[PDB]
Amino acid sequence: SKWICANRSVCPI
Repeated sequence: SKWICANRSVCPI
C-alpha cells in the first residue's frame, strides 16, 4: 500500500 502521510515530515503534496 502507498503512503498515508503522517505529517508535514512525510507528505509530498
